[PDB]
Amino acid sequence: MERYENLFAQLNDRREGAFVPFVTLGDPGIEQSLKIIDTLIDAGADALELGVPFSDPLADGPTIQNANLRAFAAGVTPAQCFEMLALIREKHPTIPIGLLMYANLVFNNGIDAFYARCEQVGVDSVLVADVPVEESAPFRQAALRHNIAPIFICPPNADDDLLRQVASYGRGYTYLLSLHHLIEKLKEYHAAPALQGFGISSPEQVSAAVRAGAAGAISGSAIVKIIEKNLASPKQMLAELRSFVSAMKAASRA
Amino acid sequence: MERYENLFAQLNDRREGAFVPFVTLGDPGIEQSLKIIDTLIDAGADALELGVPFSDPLADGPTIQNANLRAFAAGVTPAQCFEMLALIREKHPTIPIGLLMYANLVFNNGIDAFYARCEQVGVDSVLVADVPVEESAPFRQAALRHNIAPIFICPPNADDDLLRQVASYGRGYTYLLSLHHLIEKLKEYHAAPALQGFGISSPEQVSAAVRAGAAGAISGSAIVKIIEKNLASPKQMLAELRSFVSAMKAASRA
Amino acid sequence: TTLLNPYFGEFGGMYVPQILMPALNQLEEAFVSAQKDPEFQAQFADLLKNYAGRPTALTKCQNITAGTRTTLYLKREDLLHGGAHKTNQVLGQALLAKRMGKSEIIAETGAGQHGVASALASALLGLKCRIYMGAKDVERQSPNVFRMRLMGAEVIPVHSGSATLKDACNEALADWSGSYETAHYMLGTAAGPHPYPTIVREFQRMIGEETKAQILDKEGRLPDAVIACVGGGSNAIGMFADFINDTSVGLIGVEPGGHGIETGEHGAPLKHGRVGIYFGMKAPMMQTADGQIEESYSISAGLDFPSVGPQHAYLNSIGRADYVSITDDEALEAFKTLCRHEGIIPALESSHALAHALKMMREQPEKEQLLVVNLSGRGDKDIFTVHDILKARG
Amino acid sequence: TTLLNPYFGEFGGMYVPQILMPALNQLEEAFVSAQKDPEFQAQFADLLKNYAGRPTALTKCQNITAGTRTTLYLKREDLLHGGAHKTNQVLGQALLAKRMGKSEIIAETGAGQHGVASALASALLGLKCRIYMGAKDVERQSPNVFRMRLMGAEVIPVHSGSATLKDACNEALADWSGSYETAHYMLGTAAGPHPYPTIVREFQRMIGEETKAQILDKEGRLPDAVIACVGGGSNAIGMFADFINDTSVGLIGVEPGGHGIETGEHGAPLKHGRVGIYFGMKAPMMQTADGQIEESYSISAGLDFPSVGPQHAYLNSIGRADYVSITDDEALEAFKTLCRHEGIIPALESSHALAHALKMMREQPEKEQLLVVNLSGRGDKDIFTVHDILKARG
Ligand SMILES: O=P(O)(O)OC[C@@H](O)[C@@H](O)c1c[nH]c2ccccc12
Ligand SMILES: O=P(O)(O)OC[C@@H](O)[C@@H](O)c1c[nH]c2ccccc12
Ligand SMILES: *Cc1c(COP(=O)(O)O)cnc(C)c1O
Ligand SMILES: *Cc1c(COP(=O)(O)O)cnc(C)c1O
Repeated sequence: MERYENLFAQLNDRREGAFVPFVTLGDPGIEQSLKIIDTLIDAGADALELGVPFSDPLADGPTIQNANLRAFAAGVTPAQCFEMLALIREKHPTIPIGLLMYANLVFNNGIDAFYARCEQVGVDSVLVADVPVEESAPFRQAALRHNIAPIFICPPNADDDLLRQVASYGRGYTYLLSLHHLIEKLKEYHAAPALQGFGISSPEQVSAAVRAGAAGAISGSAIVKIIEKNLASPKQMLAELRSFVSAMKAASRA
Repeated sequence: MERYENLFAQLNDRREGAFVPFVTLGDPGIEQSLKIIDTLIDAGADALELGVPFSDPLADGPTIQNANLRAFAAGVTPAQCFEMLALIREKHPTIPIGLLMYANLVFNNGIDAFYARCEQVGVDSVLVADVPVEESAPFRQAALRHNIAPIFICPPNADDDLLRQVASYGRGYTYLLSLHHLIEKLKEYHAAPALQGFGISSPEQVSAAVRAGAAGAISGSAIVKIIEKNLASPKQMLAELRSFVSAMKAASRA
Repeated sequence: TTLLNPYFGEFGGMYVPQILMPALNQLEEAFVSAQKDPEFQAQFADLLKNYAGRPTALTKCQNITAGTRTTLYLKREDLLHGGAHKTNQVLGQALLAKRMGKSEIIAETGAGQHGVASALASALLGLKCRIYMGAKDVERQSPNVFRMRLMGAEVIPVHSGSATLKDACNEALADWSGSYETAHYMLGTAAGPHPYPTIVREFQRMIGEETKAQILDKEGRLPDAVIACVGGGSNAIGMFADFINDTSVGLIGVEPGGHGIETGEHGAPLKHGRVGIYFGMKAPMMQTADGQIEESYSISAGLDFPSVGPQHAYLNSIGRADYVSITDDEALEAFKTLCRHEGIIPALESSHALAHALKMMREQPEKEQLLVVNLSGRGDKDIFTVHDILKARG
Repeated sequence: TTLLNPYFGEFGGMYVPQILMPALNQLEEAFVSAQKDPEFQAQFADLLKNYAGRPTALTKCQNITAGTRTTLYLKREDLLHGGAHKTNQVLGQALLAKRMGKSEIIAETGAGQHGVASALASALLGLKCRIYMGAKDVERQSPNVFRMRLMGAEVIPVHSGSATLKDACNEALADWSGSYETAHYMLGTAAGPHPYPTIVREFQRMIGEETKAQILDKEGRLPDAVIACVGGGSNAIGMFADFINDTSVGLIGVEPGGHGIETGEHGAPLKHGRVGIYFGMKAPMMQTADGQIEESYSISAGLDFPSVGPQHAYLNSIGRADYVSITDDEALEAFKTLCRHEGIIPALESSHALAHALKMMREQPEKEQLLVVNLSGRGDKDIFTVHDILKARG
């Protein structure tokens, strides 16, 4: 939680929004995924959102579904992902790292033990994609015991009760699914800072999100497509990723 | 009817039984069927039993079923059969000729007109295989109007009422399906002379039939097998038929 | 001498070789005895209800008649065990075989549907069933051959003659002529020699009896017409029998018109053939000019038969029932229509009956009429046939 | 907040992304409203009876139990329209969709059986049905694909991800997350997130209600045990529900043991898997040691599912129901046994339930016991599968 508080305080001192890419750990192989992640950071990512490949990821869109399949073809497992996460934190001490998880990989060997391993490797937040606020009690409790922010999605079909729960229970950032009314109510309820996500693939959508009052934006399919289109030229993949991330990040600056 | 009365009177003066082969008209072609028939007669047939190929001959055994199929492959029709029958009668004035028919070929253009055509070509009797005595009224009436003997089958499951009807209605000969009790009752009821048929394929069965009190025996599958086995050597077919018919006929003599 | 009249007007009779007359008389006497036996009646009712699933529904199809003044119900024989009406009468005939002290059933089948029906009743009632089948039909009806053998029947491939259905029949009757003391010949339609047309009607007449009670319950009156497909005539006589004396109720029988009556490639002897004698009966049949039985044709194998039961020929002659024909393409359209609008996949045989009700409705959409179609069977068995035709036309 | 409890003990819940919660709550409220509405109840009863053919028979099978003290009845869901119990609840869910003002149905299918069920109900009730199907399943289930399209459903081949069932599901739920105002997601078993396990049970519970009335009529007492196969759990919960409070009645659920539990190639998570969270629910599932969902296996595609409904897991936990497994070869033997001795061709899914009743009888042939097996479907669809296995073994 501390890393997100530190980053949003610093960005607000600079009147800047955050730019947060999403990638699947291990896509398209462990080594290339570590180089992709260091490029995203070197190009200006403020924080990272990282998926652990799961066999039945019913909320992933097709671009992401194909990222999971490449990672599984390279033999990536959750254990390997945690090893990658430890090395990423060992290289970058302050960037907030959040995971995007499916409930079975968290529940599998004990919900408390999953959040203990996240704390041990240096993860700062976890979003469990198939746990709604109604079922989140054991996940959010374990997260807070291990100083991990529990992230909640605030959908476009949210009602007032949902807004209040998301404000009260979430920490780190509020995942705002692509918004002025939702944004204003979240701030009224003192929710964690909002990051707009879904469909963010150009500079003008980053600036629009910050102008709407969000603290930043998340982009995943646009980033994953660059991987998918350059599998045969890893050098070109990294150069294209650097170009895309520095343009998106420049859109967030005052 | 006259030809059968004349033949059974003559055979009884000689204390002889009749030997009657069956063949399908047109098997295996018209010309070869005419030569087969003249060989059967030259070898000692007393009378003939001749089938007209029909498409659905539900009482024919497999040997006969295959004789129909050869005749149909040679394009034989009922009209062609009647042409053959006229020429057979034109060559042999006294031998009794009986047909073995299925009811549709008799009913087809008028039951009376069928028995008129039989009379015109010189046929002496007709056995309609799928007409039991219970349905025979129109067939037997038309037959008697055209001086044709109506032939009835006396089966092994006959009862006393059946015997009396067969005795009363039949003329020419009684077809006895392979028998002392049936034979004695038929004579008691003044039935037409009995010819045993079904399975007769050797000399000793001809003599046994005559010893049992029958006036003779009919043989069809044994004759038709000789045709079927010699299709590729028509000369040999006729020589084998002559040998078989003269042995069967010799068994009937006193 | 018989107990019952073997003829319907000019049609019917017992045109078999003399050696089969005792088997027919034995059967007729067993049937007349059974029909007066409350226990036989209770046993048959029990199997019909608790084994085969009677009564069958009577389904109103509102989607298909929308925008017209036709109300259409379908008698659901497609929901009977085995998927067709054939099951009703093979249970009845199996019980008659047992009443005569017989433990064996003889049957012949071309398409394989009557074979399956005979094998399932024989499995249920402890009867040894042997089913004669032309080697050519064996080759082409693998699925049905396998169902029969799964149910314990002996499927005997016939190679004699032309190795087709008429040859399976000859062999089946030859066997029956030697074994009728211990074996019963289970004929699969309302045709052949007496007493079969009568027995098959009486053991299918619950289709029309139920339909009468069900339509009176739901509409408070009888149908303007009841409509059924006609191969040999068993499902149609089953639907019509109980309405014969209700003179306001039309009785419409539908024969297959195949590629079109004018082509000669059809199965419609009642209206387009000529009386003849074959298969033990005097009836309309498809024949050559010199009396040979012609080959029939229909897209539906179950209706591909060159003759018709004698009671149908009689009812037509006197004007009590009317007979029409439906072509392959009209049957295929009715099949698609029912699948799309009611979620019911009908047998292609039954689709001929449905096609004629659809024509009655569409030709005169403002005539008020209450029609019942006998949906004689389900059409899962016809999906490849339909699929390959439609694929071929693109 | 829900109206009904979403859990059965520890099992069940609503483990979906937040954006699908309003659709689930809407559905639950519609269902609770419907269950108190006499008109909804009358409409559902009407379709069940006059369209689908309920009640189904309860058939005593004396031939199969001869020489033993077991009396065995089969609940005949194989005679329901479509040939399986699946029809009952898809009619109920189609009516719920219409009550919510929806004119579209969304479904996903692997084997194609739930797809056909959803397409037939949608055809009958005027609903536009789109069925997502992994391109690999499309390729292998041609017959079922063709039935669905004949009935007007749009079959959408899914190539994304691995082009299998889990990918059809993801796409189906993604669609549903955007279109739930006008479309209803028709789940095909008693699993997934609340309120589906509850709704599917209540819309299949006429199987056990009828069975109770029918067995009391015929034997004057309740069964010693009712036995049913268990894929996701809808036909078994349908049979068991009405007997839950009759504590003398055993409830036996049969999962597929495939090539043998010890091989790992089976579909028996309730007894041999481990609790996890997937498909919107907390339930027993087949998983790797690091939590990936494992692949299931059964000779029967309908039972090839790696999890089980939460009410089953609950009933097992408390000891009210008992769960066993039956291998491919035991299911194949029960399939052959029923065909030969009763003339009924059972679905291979249902053959697992029958195989376990046959083992209860044969292991202890002098124990007096009254057993009911739910014959969930007919097996005409399985004849090629059975044929090619047996041909392969010679
Ligand atoms: O790909 P997009 O449209 O840029 O949105 C990011 C989204 O994919 C990433 O945040 C994500 C991956 N899987 C998820 C599951 C649920 C919610 C969000 C996600
Ligand atoms: O062939 P066999 O067993 O020798 O019996 C003569 C019989 O075939 C011939 O008389 C016949 C041919 N077709 C028939 C039909 C019915 C009665 C008799 C027949
Ligand atoms: C066999 C069959 C028929 C044809 O026979 P009928 O004796 O004329 O009824 C019709 N419909 C179905 C579904 C059949 O199986
Ligand atoms: C689909 C099916 C099943 C399995 O599903 P449940 O939800 O467990 O009932 C079982 N039997 C038949 C015949 C089926 O079609």
